Amino acid sequence: MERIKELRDLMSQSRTREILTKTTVDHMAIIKKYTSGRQEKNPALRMKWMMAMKYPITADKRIMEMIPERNEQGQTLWSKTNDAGSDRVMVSPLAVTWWNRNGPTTSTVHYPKVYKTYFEKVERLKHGTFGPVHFRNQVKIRRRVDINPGHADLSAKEAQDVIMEVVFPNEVGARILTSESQLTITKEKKKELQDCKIAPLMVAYMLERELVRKTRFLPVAGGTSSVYIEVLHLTQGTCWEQMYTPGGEVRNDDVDQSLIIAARNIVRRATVSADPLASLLEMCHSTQIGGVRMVDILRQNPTEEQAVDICKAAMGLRISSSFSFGGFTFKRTSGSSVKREEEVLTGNLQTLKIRVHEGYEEFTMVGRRATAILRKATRRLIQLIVSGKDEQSIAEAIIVAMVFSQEDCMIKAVRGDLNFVNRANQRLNPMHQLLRHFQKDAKVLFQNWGIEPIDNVMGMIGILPDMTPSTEMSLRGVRVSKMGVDEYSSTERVVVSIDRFLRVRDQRGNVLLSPEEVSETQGTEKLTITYSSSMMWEINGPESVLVNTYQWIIRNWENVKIQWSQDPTMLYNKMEFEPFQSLVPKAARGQYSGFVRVLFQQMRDVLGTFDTVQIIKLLPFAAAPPEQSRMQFSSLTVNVRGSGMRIVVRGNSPVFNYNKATKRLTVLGKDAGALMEDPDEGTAGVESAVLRGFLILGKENKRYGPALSINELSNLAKGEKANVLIGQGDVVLVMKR
Amino acid sequence: MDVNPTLLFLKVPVQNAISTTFPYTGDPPYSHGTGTGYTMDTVNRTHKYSEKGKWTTNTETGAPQLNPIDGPLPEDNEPSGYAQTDCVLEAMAFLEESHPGIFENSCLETMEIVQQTRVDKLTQGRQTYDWTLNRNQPAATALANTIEVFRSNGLTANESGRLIDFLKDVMDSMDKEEMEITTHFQIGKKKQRLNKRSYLIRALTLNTMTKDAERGKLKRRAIATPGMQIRGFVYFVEALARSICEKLEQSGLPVGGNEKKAKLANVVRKMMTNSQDTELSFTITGDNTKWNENQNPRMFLAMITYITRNQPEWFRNVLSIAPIMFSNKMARLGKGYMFESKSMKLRTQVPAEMLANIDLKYFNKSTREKIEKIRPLLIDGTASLSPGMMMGMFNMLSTVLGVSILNLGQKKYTKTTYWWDGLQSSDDFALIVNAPNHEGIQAGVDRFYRTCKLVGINMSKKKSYINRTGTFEFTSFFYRYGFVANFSMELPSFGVSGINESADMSVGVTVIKNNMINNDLGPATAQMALQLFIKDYRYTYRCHRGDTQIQTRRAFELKKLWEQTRSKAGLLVSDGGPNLYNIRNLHIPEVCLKWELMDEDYQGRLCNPMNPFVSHKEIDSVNNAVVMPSMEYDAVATTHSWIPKRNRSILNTSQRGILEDEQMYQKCCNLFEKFFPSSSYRRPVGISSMVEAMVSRARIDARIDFESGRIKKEEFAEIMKICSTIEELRRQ
Amino acid sequence: FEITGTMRRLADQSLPPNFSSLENFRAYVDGFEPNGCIEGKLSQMSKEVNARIEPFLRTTPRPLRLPDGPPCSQRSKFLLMDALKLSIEDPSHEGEGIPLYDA
Amino acid sequence: NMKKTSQLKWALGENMAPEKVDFEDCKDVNDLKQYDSDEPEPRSLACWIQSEFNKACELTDSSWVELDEIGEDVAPIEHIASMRRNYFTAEVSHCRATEYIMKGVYINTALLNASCAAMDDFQLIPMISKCRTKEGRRKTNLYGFIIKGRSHLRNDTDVVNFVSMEFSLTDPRLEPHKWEKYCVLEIGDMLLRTAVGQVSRPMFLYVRTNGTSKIKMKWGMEMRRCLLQSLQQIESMIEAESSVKEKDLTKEFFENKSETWPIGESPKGVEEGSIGKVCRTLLAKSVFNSLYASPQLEGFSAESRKLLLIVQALRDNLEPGTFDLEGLYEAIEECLINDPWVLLNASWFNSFLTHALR
RNA sequence: AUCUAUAAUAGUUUUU
RNA sequence: CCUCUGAAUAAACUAUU
RNA sequence: AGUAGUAACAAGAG
Ligand SMILES: *O[C@H]1[C@@H](O)[C@H](n2cnc3c(N)ncnc32)O[C@@H]1COP(=O)(O)OP(=O)(O)OP(=O)(O)OC[C@H]1O[C@@H](n2c[n+](C)c3c(=O)[nH]c(N)nc32)[C@H](O)[C@@H]1O
Ligand SMILES: [Mg+2]
Repeated sequence: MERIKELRDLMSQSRTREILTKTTVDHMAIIKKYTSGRQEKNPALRMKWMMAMKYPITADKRIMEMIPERNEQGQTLWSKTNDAGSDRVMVSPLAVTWWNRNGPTTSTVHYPKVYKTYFEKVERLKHGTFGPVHFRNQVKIRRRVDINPGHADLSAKEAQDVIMEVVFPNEVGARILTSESQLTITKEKKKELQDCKIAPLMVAYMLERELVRKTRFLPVAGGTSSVYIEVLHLTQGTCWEQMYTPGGEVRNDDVDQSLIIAARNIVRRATVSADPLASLLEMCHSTQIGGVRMVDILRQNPTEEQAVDICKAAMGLRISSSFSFGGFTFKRTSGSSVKREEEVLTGNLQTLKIRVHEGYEEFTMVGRRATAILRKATRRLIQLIVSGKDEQSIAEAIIVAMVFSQEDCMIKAVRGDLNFVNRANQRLNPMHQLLRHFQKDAKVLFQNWGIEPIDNVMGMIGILPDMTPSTEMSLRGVRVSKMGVDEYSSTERVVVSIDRFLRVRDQRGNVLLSPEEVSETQGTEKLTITYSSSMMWEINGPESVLVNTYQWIIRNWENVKIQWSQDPTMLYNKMEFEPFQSLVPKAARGQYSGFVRVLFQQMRDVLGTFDTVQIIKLLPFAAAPPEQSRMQFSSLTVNVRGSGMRIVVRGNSPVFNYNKATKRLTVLGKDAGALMEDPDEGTAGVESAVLRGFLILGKENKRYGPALSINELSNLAKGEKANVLIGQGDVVLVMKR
Repeated sequence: MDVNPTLLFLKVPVQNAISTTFPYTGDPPYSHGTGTGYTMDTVNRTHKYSEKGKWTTNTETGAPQLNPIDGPLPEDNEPSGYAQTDCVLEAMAFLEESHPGIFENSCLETMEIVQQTRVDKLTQGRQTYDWTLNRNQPAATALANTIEVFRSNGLTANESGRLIDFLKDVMDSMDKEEMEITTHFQIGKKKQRLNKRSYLIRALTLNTMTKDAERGKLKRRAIATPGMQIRGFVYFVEALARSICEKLEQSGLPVGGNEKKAKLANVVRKMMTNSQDTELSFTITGDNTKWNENQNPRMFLAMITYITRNQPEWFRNVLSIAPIMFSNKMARLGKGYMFESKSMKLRTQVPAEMLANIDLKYFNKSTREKIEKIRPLLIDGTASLSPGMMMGMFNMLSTVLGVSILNLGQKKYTKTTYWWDGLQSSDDFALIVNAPNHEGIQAGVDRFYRTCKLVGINMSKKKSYINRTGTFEFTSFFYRYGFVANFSMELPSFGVSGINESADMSVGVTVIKNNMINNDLGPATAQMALQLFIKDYRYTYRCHRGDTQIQTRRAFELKKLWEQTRSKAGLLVSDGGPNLYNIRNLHIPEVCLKWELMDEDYQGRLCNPMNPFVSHKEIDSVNNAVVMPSMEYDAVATTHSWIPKRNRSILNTSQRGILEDEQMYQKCCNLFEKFFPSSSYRRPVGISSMVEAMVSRARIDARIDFESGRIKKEEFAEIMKICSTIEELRRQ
Repeated sequence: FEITGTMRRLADQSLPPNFSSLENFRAYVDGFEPNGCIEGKLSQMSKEVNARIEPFLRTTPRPLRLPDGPPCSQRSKFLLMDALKLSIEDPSHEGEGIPLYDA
Repeated sequence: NMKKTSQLKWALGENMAPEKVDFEDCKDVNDLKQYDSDEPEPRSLACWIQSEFNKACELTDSSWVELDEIGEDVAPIEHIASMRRNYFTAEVSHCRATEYIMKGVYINTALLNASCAAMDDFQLIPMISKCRTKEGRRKTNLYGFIIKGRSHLRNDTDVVNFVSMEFSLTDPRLEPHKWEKYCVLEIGDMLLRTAVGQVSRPMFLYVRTNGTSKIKMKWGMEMRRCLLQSLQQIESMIEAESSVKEKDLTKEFFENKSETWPIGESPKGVEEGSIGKVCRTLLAKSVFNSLYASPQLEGFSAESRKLLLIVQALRDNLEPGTFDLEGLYEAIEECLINDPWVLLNASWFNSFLTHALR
């Protein structure tokens, strides 16, 4: 009644009526920002200038009726002059501090509910636990982290729709909450907010603070969880790490992700050991995930992953030979495979590598609302049987099975602007990208998959690319049934035996898991992982492993140099090089070892040629069992975040670069320390640790004709000198021993 | 022993101490007087870079225009704007070849954006040249005035609420024989009639001025502000350019901060890995000289035409309008000059509209030469400036052009043993060149330089340098085997923002925390920064601790509050309390940090919704739940979230009446929020008038309440009667 | 979205030199195929337009040239090393007493 | 409020702006012409700026900064930070540059407050400072007086004039060229004890007219930022070493003084100082950047950064190359006109070029 | 595993 | 004499809300 | 005079 009376009063007047009539709802936004101008260009200078004035603050006229014009000492608190462009009056900060000490008192009991997030931050800080401070060589990586966790299974638009529905039921326009999660959250919040007495706008802002997920790119080390990112300024530094555990409750999904990462790292580093089982056991016993010992989590956490299963088998716990893919729990009943990196061309003219699994295999897929049995071969779907609830579930299962089969028809069905790199040019998992692309719309995938007549056996219904129940022809290899569940047996943890080399076997004697079946991806953990040992970098990422390996070699250069000179056999067997050897490509390890070792032998046979940098660079590559060969290497590769980064035998490289002006070593941009000059260094410009059977004598010598490539050095004989194009655009005269 | 700080670089590498080279603790340089000299210099220099072009007269405006496209090829290294159209088209074609489908998908996304965008998008920004007042006005004010004039001239497609309909209105206004506007004086209203050519000149005009507070420059420079007619077309073109740039690896836009650093590092390392192990690699840190004065709108028109092939004609037209308007642009001269008489000891202001036919005895040699050179271009108080992009516009399209030239460096295009790639950001670039030997590096650099010359891009020789791959500089980021921290760049952000007490406290602590996270600010320095910030805060807001004897007008009240309080730690710093911040709790609001230490009476007074220092809502009577005000850096509103006064200069001008208008607007808007509660939270969209929407909402609400039994039939009848009365008033 | 009237003429006056209509330019662009345009133009261009690299050696750089003239003079707002202070052992903290009383 | 006497009216530029009239009403004046827009007159470098910088880097026997309290330390990292902050505060509170920081902040704050509060009055503002002697007792110091002019400042570049009177013991006739803007009087005789005997020396009052704007005053009130710009850098250096040693090295650097950095030059050659000396030198450089801010300094820094990077690439064996090096030198030298601070920086750069490439 | 939602405010980068 | 007033470029990004 | 530097301030307007 007040609204309509006020509207009538405004419409009675002329200017107000003209504004209300000529202005549409769209132009209301334009006129709302209408102003004479906020002539402020230096807010700090303006504030300093204004605070010297008598009455810089603005207040509503009600203040004249609530606060005296003067305090006890007669100091004026406000004046009657209005603020230009409004009807508010001018007041002094003395008025604010007078109100804070003599104003009427209210009941501020619901503020913690309105601002629950900040008080939750306070509570998390209050109950947190502080550990020691460790000084190390931090390697922070720029990644996307979450600063506002929001709700687990919601996005920004979905959260906004839920907020509108809960707070503004009649203003939701045409939106309908179709997702199950959105409906459940809306019902729960309406139940919670039932009979609420807080203003709708503030309730909307509260729900925004509670539900909307916000993410940002930051240079992070440790855990990327929201609780660990709010105190990132406290826990990580340029040279130090503070051990700290938030005092709240920890989400289960974060624990699962951190456990998977830790298990993968531990298994990968254990494979390169001489006794993998004992190394794995000790590493598991020396690791904590978010302040909790890893063994407790392994006992009380039901995670289906290969590395976690290997750890459990090593600890004698029952495992499940299952993994996760596309939201379904796969379980290989029969068959075996070997991973192979294959290059493929995408439908939208993109070239990418994929980890193709060869061999014939049979799996059973279990989903929250679907189930299936799959039989496949190398990039070939032999057959699929799906028994989902409704059409949507069966379609989702079919899409997941098609992408899982690695069919060329699936790859060629990629359309649109699909990208396989991050917005920061970081590689993405091709399979996850394909799944996300085909889950939005699989019309082209189904159309290009193919059709085939069916035999009408057992009454199992068909399915067509249009997702309809046909009975004559159906999608190639796909059938729809109703009596296939076999879901109870999925959670049937079985007792297994683990071999010394981490080969899990069944009671019968068949191999279930092996280290080769663990993913090669190098991810990051949601919760901080703490390792307690002599080498706190033993299960770290690749960059940290590289920098710390070279820093360890530099720090112990005295005894390391003596040992290299005297008894090299024991030096190559140091436990410090094994994390580095894990990074070297497996098929190359032995080869590289051989190569490097030969160089060292020559470096000992020819006196006067002792370059510290060469030995330091090549030492980590001699830690694998050598394989003799005559191959010449100009660089040695290391797997860093899925890319093969090369280390050049001669000269500086992107990874390992040494600066003579400062005598400093930089590894991937991190300072590994300064080498200390030795009197035994050969100051004659002679290199004897570059080629397998050649000695570099000097710079280019035009006498011996034009230079030739490194691989064409096999034609020379004893005592023959030649010019070689060894190095980055450099030609040098060398001779063959 | 003479102290030489620079000698510190003999042991510390320059990058690792680069922050020492930024003298950002002193005040930055400012411009004092007029910007007419800089604008005239810019116009003359832009025409000098294209002097060998074709001179024509515009049949619609009459302004002389210079066309350097397809001009003579340069014979020296001076900057030149003789871009070759075929070369630009070929660069676009090869960019399409290397990234199939880029232009198609970009055009699809841009078509969606164009069809969805609303007119209110134009209200974004700070200032806008209002053609109805021949000066700058706030963007919303300029849009409102333009819409009002168009409605008065029978151009009401903008009522649809779509930006494209506003562009249709602009196009239709271009064809009007006359336009009629209103003018204010000493505060009467008078009518002014503009003929077709005068309005057309006004519509293609960009205002000019001088930039203030710029670091690292000895001399000042000019900047430009676009008009109302051209903002929408530029917005659509830049949306297309952004879509294109999002799909290129070499592009340094529109990414920034940590994400930009990560992208640049990934791209550089990928280039390094692709490099063979037996070939030299060099990196060029480069700058382009007078980038915006040599790029021509006609080449952007050609690029847009090539990008939008096989697209609907309406899309191509709406995209092509912007380069068309920008190649016929005019430049406002500025304030003018000032003259001084020493004998008579007097000063006077000479406007820039008189420069056309002002005697040249007053001016010195340099200004006289400027005026003589620029006079032929002067029309209707502006200068004809056809060539060049004025200032800081079409940045992403320029990025696309630079990235196309970079893409031309693949071996499939060079057809030789050298190749190149790199990073582009508007006009800044880093170029990695790989070749078997040094002569190959020289050949690659020369070919890149000449290919850039063909498309009108000049590499700054005196500001560019080349070294071995591993260190470079790009967009003020110093890469030394990885980007290094630079604290001095962000140092000016430390201090007191000047919003209010609560917001300033939050901003200070958050800035310290963020610089710890990002710029490698250490723990001890963070603590000292906290101490310094608290000191500055207390001195600025006169809120020293209550147990001190600092003489200020606010000290008596703080002393009384301190004496009457039992828990001192609960008091805010704004109330004379102590500082409880340290490293571990920099992420927590101050009020929340010490909530469990406040006295009940003090806490209630502080968080009292009925405090006149923050406004009150009107639901029921007043929302007496929380202190409610735009709450940036102010998590919890208290009595310390007050709002300071406003500048009162306009009170001495003829525009002061506008104040009334805006106030009245607020009034109306307030009423609209009593019918549609969600308007404040989310922006309403509709074509019906405000009164009609309010009346319809009132009727539907009355019906719903009566049906559900919330109100009695007497209220329903009264509401319907008042609605009918409002309907009657609407016609009268 | 059509271009007609003043806009069409402005468009016709926004093209490379050898084009007289917007539609003609669009027809030329639609049928464009890259056929050695850049290579031909590069061949035509003279060899004086080059980017010759000059090595920066230890003997290359020279000292900067400072200006000549009368010596520079003090310009700070207050004396720095030549300042003299009259002091009192007043037990007070920063900014507590009346400035004139202290003076 | 000082009375508007003729001497103050002249010294403070009273009624010195020309009358503002319309062009039509004065277009026929004979000598009417454009404002004098000549470039600044060149000046050559003198020895007094180097002495100023040398003195500004020295230690004092008084504490000039009393930093505010913070919360208690709970985490071990906070304890380590507090120890390092104690070292930093001990090093930085006893520096002459810190005295300059406090003096400038006080003077600019007083000038801004007077300018806002008293638009149309001549106010008397003493130049006061507070310190603590080595024995720990407070002390109040008077440097001189300032007289403010009218402050009807509209733009951020508008100038308010003032008269500065300051005590000194420096004879103005030893380096007259340094004091061209000053009128130095003699106001008394002061007795000073050298070792055991008193000596009488003249006491001079340096008097001059100066001016400042709101932007300059605001940036002078925020001079404490200088501290940060130094300490941050210093801490970085320390951290850069701890990483390679896996242990805190604050005590090792500050107390043992085992590691030194080249910080100056002598007739013998380059001189190396400790971490504290480097910190004080960087603080002095930042404070002088604040006190002598000018467009020339900005241009010189921006242009010489590139030459520093080229020399660094040369020192790293990265085979640097240039295209128009003479153009770079011209760009650098275009900024050296008359500012003592920029000229001294250019001399420092020349010294660095001499020492780096040898 | 992915992750460019909007709008307000301030700060930074983009010179012949 | 008296009254009033102490001055808001474009794009992108960063932080907070 | 002084600030300052390619053009201004050294109060403006009514
Ligand atoms: O966050 C990452 C990971 O930690 C998380 N994850 C993994 N497992 C779980 C569980 N069980 N619960 C919750 N979260 C989990 O999901 C992310 C996976 O990241 P990424 O490392 O990139 O994926 P991965 O490298 O594991 O490869 P992916 O595509 O997900 O494959 C999963 C699994 O399926 C195997 N597999 C695929 N194909 C085509 C196979 C095949 O043809 N034959 C066989 N025998 N196995 C196949 C993958 O190799 C993995 O084993
Ligand atoms: Mg550059």
